[PDB]
Amino acid sequence: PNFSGNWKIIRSENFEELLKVLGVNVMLRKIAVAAASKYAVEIKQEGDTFYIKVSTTVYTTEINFKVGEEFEEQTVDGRPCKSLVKWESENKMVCEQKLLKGEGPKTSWTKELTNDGELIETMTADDVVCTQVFVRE
Ligand SMILES: *C\C=C(C)/C=C/C=C(C)/C=C/C1=C(C)CCCC1(C)C
Repeated sequence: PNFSGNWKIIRSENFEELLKVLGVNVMLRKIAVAAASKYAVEIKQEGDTFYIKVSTTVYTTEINFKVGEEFEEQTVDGRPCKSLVKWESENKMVCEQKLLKGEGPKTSWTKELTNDGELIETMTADDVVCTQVFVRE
């Protein structure tokens, strides 16, 4: 499949509960939820290589990886981690993360292209799954 596109968020669920697991205090959780309503994802896919730019109104970052090749990024709350992405099916990829220093909750993310043209992203911390849904601009 082709994940390439400028993706705009239409739905976001359980993001506050995810940040709670990660230790973010309540006021910052509420503002982070508000920031997620301007969450946009720009993807350029070339084969198994992905160039991803994620952004909100005041913050943007780039995540570049090749499936099956370890890279370094951060968890959603900003802890550095080592990451590895694998395919789970034709249209879905899964990323397992391991903290680079210290310990913490078990975190991961997934990306899936649906047959209706939506992009579904999930982020997981231990038992809590946050789900975000996007459509192409
Ligand atoms: C789609 C693949 C990856 C690795 C996406 C990572 C996304 C983030 C780290 C995004 C974090 C944000 C959220 C969820 C809400 C708005 C503010 C951020 C863009 C920092």
